[PDB]
Amino acid sequence: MISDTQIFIALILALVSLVLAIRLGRALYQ
Amino acid sequence: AMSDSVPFLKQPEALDGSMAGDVGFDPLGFSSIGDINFLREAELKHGRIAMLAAAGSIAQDIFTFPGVSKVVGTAKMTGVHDILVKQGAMGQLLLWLSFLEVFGTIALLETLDGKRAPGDFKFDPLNFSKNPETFKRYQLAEIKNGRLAMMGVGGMVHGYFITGKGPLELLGN
Amino acid sequence: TKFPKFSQALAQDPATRRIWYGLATAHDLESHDGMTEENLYQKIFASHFGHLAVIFLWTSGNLFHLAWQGNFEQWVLNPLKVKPIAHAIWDPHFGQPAVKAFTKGGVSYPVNIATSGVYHWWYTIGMRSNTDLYAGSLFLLFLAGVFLFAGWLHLQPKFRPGLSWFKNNESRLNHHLSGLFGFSSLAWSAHLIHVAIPEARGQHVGWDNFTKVAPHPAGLQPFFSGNWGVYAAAPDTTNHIFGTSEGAGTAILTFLGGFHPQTQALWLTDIAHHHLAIGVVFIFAGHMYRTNWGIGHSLKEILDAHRPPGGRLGAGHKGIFETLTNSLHFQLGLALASLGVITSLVAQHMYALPSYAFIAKDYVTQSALYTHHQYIAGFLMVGAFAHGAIFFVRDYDPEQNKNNVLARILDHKEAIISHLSWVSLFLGFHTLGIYVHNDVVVAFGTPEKQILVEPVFAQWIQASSGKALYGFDVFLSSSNSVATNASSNIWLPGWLEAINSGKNSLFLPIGPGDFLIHHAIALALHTTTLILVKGALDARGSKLMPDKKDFGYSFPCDGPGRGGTCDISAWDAFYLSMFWMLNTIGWVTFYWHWKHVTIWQGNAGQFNESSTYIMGWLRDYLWLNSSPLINGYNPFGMNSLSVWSWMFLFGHLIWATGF
Amino acid sequence: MTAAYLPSILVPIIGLIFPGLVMAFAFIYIEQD
Amino acid sequence: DMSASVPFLPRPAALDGSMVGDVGFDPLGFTTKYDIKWLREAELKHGRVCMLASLGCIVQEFVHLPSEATSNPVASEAFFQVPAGGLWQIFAAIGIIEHFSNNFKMSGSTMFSDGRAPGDLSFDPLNFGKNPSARARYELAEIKNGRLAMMGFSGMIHGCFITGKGPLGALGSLDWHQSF
Amino acid sequence: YSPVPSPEGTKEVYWETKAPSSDVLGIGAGVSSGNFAASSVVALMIGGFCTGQVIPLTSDPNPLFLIGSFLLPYSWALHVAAWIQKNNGK
Amino acid sequence: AASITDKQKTVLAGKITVAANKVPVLTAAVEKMKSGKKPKMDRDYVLRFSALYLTTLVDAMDQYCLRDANGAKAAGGAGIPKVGGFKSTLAPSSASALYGNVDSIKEDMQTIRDAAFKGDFDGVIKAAGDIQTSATAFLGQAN
Amino acid sequence: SHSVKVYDTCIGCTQCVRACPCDVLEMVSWDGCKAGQIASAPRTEDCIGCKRCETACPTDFLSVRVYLGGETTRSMGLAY
Ligand code: CLA
Ligand code: CLA
Ligand code: CLA
Ligand code: CLA
Ligand code: CLA
Ligand SMILES: CC1=C(C#C/C(C)=C/C=C/C(C)=C/C=C/C=C(C)/C=C/C=C(\C)C#CC2=C(C)C[C@@H](O)CC2(C)C)C(C)(C)C[C@H](O)C1
Ligand SMILES: CC1=CCCC(C)(C)[C@H]1/C=C/C(C)=C/C=C/C(C)=C/C=C/C=C(C)/C=C/C=C(C)/C=C/C1=C(C)CCCC1(C)C
Ligand SMILES: CCCCCCCCCCCCO[C@H]1O[C@H](CO)[C@@H](O[C@H]2O[C@H](CO)[C@@H](O)[C@H](O)[C@H]2O)[C@H](O)[C@H]1O
Repeated sequence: MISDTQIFIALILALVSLVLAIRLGRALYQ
Repeated sequence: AMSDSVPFLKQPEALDGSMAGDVGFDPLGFSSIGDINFLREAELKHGRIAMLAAAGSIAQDIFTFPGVSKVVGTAKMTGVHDILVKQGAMGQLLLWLSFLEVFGTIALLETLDGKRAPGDFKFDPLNFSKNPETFKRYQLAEIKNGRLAMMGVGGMVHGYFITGKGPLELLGN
Repeated sequence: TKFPKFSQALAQDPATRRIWYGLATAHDLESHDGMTEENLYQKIFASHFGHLAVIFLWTSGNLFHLAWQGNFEQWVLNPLKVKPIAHAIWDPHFGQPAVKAFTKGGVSYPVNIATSGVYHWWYTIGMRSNTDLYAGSLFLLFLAGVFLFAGWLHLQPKFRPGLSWFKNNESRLNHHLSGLFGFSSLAWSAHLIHVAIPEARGQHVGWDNFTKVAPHPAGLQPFFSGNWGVYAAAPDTTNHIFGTSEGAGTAILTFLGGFHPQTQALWLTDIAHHHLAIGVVFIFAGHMYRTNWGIGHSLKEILDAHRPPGGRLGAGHKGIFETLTNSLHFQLGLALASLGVITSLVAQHMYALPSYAFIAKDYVTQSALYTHHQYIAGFLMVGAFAHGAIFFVRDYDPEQNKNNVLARILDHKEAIISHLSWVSLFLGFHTLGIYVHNDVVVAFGTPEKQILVEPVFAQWIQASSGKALYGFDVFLSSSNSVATNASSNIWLPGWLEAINSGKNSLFLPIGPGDFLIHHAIALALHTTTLILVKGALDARGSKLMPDKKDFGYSFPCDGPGRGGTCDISAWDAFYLSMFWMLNTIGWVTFYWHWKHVTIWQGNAGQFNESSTYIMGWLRDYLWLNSSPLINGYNPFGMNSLSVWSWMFLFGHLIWATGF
Repeated sequence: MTAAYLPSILVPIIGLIFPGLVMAFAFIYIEQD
Repeated sequence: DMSASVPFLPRPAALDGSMVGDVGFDPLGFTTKYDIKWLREAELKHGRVCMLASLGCIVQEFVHLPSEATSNPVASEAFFQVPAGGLWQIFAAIGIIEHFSNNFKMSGSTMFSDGRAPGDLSFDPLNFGKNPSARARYELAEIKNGRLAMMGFSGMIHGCFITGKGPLGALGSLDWHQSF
Repeated sequence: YSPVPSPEGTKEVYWETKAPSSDVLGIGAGVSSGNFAASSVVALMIGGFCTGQVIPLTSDPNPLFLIGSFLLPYSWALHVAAWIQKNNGK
Repeated sequence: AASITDKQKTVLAGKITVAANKVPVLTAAVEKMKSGKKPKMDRDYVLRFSALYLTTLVDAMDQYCLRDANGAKAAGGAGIPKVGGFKSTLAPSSASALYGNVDSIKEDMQTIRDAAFKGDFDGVIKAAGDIQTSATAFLGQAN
Repeated sequence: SHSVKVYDTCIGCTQCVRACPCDVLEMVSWDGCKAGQIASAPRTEDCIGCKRCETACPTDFLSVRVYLGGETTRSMGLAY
């Protein structure tokens, strides 16, 4: 099954996607 | 203005006579469809590949390279192709000719813009086009031998299909 | 107040209307203050990147929540007995009996049982463990991040594309047809041949071994040899147990037709050859337009040249090229219409010809999938007509469209709307009359006097596909037909076995109730089309308001003068057609669910006898099947249906609040 | 469930702290001049 | 007019002969799409890494540091035999060298503002470069040896994959007699 | 609004006469109507023959007849081009 | 200080351990099938359990034996995994001494398959226990 | 504010000015109609948008036209 470390890795990837989404939202907002 | 080769037919509009071997032979009107430079580049490529193929069929009847006789046995002409597809000769040659034909694709793209003569790769290492009349004579000879080799390769391979012998094995009996 | 920074008029509003209208016009970029065409297209490009990232994140979330809290590894072993888990429940408002009643699926915590069918799809395409599910979720997170970065990058200076790039029709058509449609389908065929079919045959193929595990024992030698039919030899036996090597074949590309006898789904080799053929056809389609090398077609020349010389279409399609390229609303209407047609097609063809193993036995999943994609279809079609109306208001230039097909639509709009009105009244008068006639005559104890029309046209179509039920003996149901002899060596045995076995939803038997409900569906489609077409064609003006285009696509009214002008805008026609769209998808899904529920119960005669009058629908479908739903919680206890029992009432509440 | 603490940690945060901070900051943003 | 390396193709317009190693060989036209300075910096970095790599494969086939982890003559198997921590230290040292020698400008547009000549990292501790006539010949020899070592390392690593014998071992074990 | 781009060489082919101009035939703009009509007849015959050879389709169809079957829908466009060239004075 | 080959060995050992711990689920399932009011063998359940878990166990053991015999050329020193072309420069995976349990478990899988077609519950139970013992022997021998 | 336009089809009947509850319209001198007067809207900042003027207009399709625009305290009719 899935371990704690794998969930943490997925959370880190989601945080990277959050930062990129914030940057795209700021760029679209001019 | 009637065509010289076919006298009862009108001269083709896209054939000027400026090209080597132009006798005005186009009854079906193919030069009206394609660019004439593209058609001449295709004709030269088919003819040169057929010249090499005819010379190769004759030479592979004459002699074989060291070790080829165990790989291919007694399976001359097109019969070796499949065998050497199982071996690595055909793939290697296909790769290197594909490289050369990528650069030939760039050359054809430059031909289609009017900035390259058809079949002109400027490959004359041993200078033979030293005079503009020898150039025309060699152009006519190249196109004539290319057409002759096209039909000769057709004859050699289809006679091999019927007999299984080869171009010079057939003449041996 | 500077919340609606895109609208100075909204930002100076002193009331609570400012917040609402700033929320409601935020993505209407064409109406914003100082909007140029180039900035509009660049913002749309980045927004499309963001929506793509949202889709990838949602799919990664489904995969992750399944790999973490699901029972996929248990469900793979016993697919017809184990209930698939969507996600875990952690709700602190639960009491203990609700914790007990939601503890299902063989796990020790409260869960929701998945109805989306992602288990069957992921199992069919070769996923077996939770590890590859988690790896797919990580890959989709990375892909979403990549598309977010691309949306940011393609807004940065020296990367913002010009309007000439955005309006390059030929290059985008060639690349999206050959690569986005064709090569994607070819790559999916590659995934099915290389991964999905071996995992269906009990052989693990992953990234660690896919370069050394050949999809076929002969390798790519039959493909390079031209002996392609070797890939069709030795297909899966009818004794094949899915996911194991027992009874497995070696073929990778077949045209067997019909269903796998155990999974009750289409053969995976048939799906692989299908997606391979679709890829080849689409790559051939994607070399059609001229981009940089002289060969290829010009879209403007094709449009301008196709004017029929009899002059019945006027100037033909002249000016349609610029009108379509310059209008994003024309493009959006075409895209939404085509998407709505194809998601309706998805809904019909996926219940009729399921492709996922064991999903035809998951009745809840089939019902949810059909209902979901049909409601999506109704929404998409309403949107297509709405954005077409917006095109007529905002982007239609009459002087650029002289005697065009669009201009001639506008010139015989009265005939179009009047004939739609006639066909709607025709269908409604006589369909409702037959239903009420049947209701009255059954209520008076004489059901033999009912008007029951046999749907012989569609039954004839079923017989043409090979259904021997009706005895029509034509085309594939005739053993001597040229159509029968033509396909007899390729797909006719499997297709005939699948169509003539009453164990699936392949061309289900139909009677007078089916006749009546399709003519009711025809009524509802024609009436929704009437509202939407009348809204689009009167969007620029009517006799009551000849200057409507000066007022935009959406405005409240033109006041009580001239008799009163309530709901006169084209937006109001969208608003009226939304109710009719809800009504038609309601009728369609009611028909699908009642027919399938009576068939699955082994009681199809209940549908055959009760669907011919409305009281049968009210009593034997709505009232009869409401009993476990309304008993999800009661004064004696509760069970796992209670949430739906809540949501049901929830729906009945908020609908009424809309009133 | 592996990492069973994560629902009890994240569900109250996502359902009460995230909407409260979003509503507060959105209120400040839409009401400021 | 026409490129020197390929006579039948026109000379690329960006390659005017100011850059060393120029025989006008850009048949695919990458200079039209990408900046020439970035391409020359990439060419020199690929060539220098391959020069070190070719020298590395030749010397690691014959002589190694004494341990059983370092003892494999084949370079490809050596990458898997050695401890991974030292490989990570190699990666980190390469990263700090990349960040420092580029002066923390690593983007394509950002490297060439406050611009240094392509391939010049201001590294010349022995200072052979100071004479210009030697400098130009050194430039041409470095570009040609980098290209030749790119070809040589490609052949060496793919031959290590085929044979598993190492470069000189593969050259000595070329078989006149093969069956196919 | 902004100029709508077209591929290079795009001309105006809108027609209201009896037949379109020959430019709508693209690369076949210089082919006479007799050649088009003869090729249409030959394409119909070859396509029908090849199709009739492959109508009882098997799992090993002949590739040559499969290729030749595509000349039957080609012949329709050929006779349309024949009519166009015949009514264009060619 | 561990190489990439040692890391791949530990990953394979973890996979083998996970599948070996998965096997008693099948044991309990077959004991529940036997201890029923109408005892019938779910042949499909046993076949799918085998095709997932015993197959990944055998594959991971085979890869461990390949890394054991060859060493760094089996961890990637010979390049990507290949079928056909060139010549395999690798020793066969049978050359590892640890392959005997790999030979045992496989035949037991066939036993399980036969028992799944025969309805013999105790054959499945005994072969699953033998698979567990051979997995324990492999894991305690490989270290 | 709302925008009020008067088109040259106006016949100068003064009905729209008499119908206006907010004193937005007024009659000015003109030569285009027999009455010698045309409506005008100098005070559209007081326009609530009620369209009583359009209801009063007798010309086939209206000479006075109200286009609802940006809402203010006056145009929303807010006594607060
Ligand atoms: C067929 C026409 C043709 C001709 C006449 C030449 C001629 C030449 N090439 Mg060239 N080349 C060609 C095609 C051709 N090339 C093609 C198709 C490619 C691939 C795109 C290249 C790639 C290439 C590179 C990368 C280089 C040359 C170089 C050279 C020059 C060195 C001489 C030599 O033997 O090197 C030829 C070497 C090759 C690898 C090309 C082999 C291809 C065929 C066999 C051409 C044979 C050339 C011929 C023997 C030389 C004739 C000399 C002539 C002036 C008398 C010479 C001017 C070199 C040079 O001096 O440039 C600064 C160099 O660095 N060429
Ligand atoms: C375009 C450049 C190129 C070319 C022509 C080759 C050619 C070859 N490589 Mg190689 N390789 C390259 C780049 C290239 N490589 C790069 C950039 C890397 C990674 C840094 C590798 C890593 C690599 C490994 C690890 C192995 C090969 C192997 C091989 C041989 C068999 C093909 C194979 O297994 O797929 C190549 C496998 C890859 C992972 C490379 C994919 C990435 C490149 C960019 C694609 C190149 C595909 C190329 C067109 C295939 C040509 C062969 C084809 C005719 C069958 C063949 C001689 C195998 C070999 O020698 O067998 C004994 C082998 O085990 N290569
Ligand atoms: C509805 C479908 C449709 C239609 C009508 C067309 C129509 C056309 N396309 Mg198009 N195309 C399509 C779909 C379609 N295409 C699709 C789906 C794709 C891509 C997957 C393409 C890709 C495509 C490209 C890339 C190109 C075209 C081109 C053309 C034009 C060339 C006309 C031609 O072939 O004359 C040729 C004339 C003849 C074949 C006449 C025959 C000549 C003689 C008479 C032969 C017969 C001799 C004798 C009787 C037979 C015996 C011979 C024997 C002795 C050997 C034509 C307008 C070309 C063009 O001009 O672009 C505008 C072009 O470059 N198309
Ligand atoms: C059950 C509810 C219901 C019914 C029967 C109708 C019926 C109708 N709507 Mg409708 N509509 C409804 C709900 C309903 N709507 C709702 C909720 C909305 C959302 C606001 C709409 C929105 C809507 C729009 C936007 C449009 C319609 C249209 C239509 C008409 C064409 C469709 C049709 O079947 O024609 C057949 C007609 C009928 C079935 C009506 C019943 C006729 C009766 C049975 C005849 C008998 C009369 C009886 C003898 C009188 C005796 C009374 C006396 C004793 C006192 C029709 C009059 C369209 C239209 O006008 O098309 C021309 C149109 O444009 N409707
Ligand atoms: C997803 C969002 C969410 C979550 C996580 C909860 C969680 C909870 N709700 Mg619920 N609730 C929600 C949405 C949510 N609710 C909504 C939308 C409604 C409206 C229908 C309600 C209405 C509701 C009622 C009416 C009641 C609950 C109660 C409860 C508590 C369960 C009983 C218990 O053991 O409390 C034990 C409680 C405690 C030990 C006290 C906890 C105090 C917290 C930790 C202080 C947090 C302060 C604040 C959030 C700081 C941030 C401010 C910032 C956002 C500005 C639990 C804390 C019950 C309760 O006990 O309320 C306290 C209760 O009476 N809820
Ligand atoms: C340009 C380039 C040069 C290069 C060059 C190249 C190498 C030049 C060589 C071109 C060679 C390959 C010419 C080949 C011609 C083939 C002839 C036409 C055909 C015979 C076929 C017919 C008669 C027949 C057949 C027949 C039937 C069918 C079947 C058989 O039973 C009998 C038979 C065989 C009689 C060089 C390097 C020198 C230098 C220069 O600076 C640049
Ligand atoms: C209003 C608005 C203003 C302007 C913009 C706008 C968006 C353009 C417009 C809206 C337009 C609106 C949105 C239009 C929306 C339109 C509808 C949804 C288009 C549906 C078309 C069905 C086609 C013809 C396929 C038919 C199947 C036939 C060919 C099959 C036959 C056969 C097949 C081959 C196979 C076997 C079966 C048989 C039957 C034998
Ligand atoms: C020049 C005019 C004719 C040109 C015809 C070209 C045909 C297409 C060429 C196919 C690509 C090259 O093919 C060449 O390399 C392939 C590399 O995988 C070989 O393929 C071989 O290896 C594959 C990968 O392990 C196996 O799946 C194949 O069974 C095996 O045959 C082909 O046997 C060889 O012929």
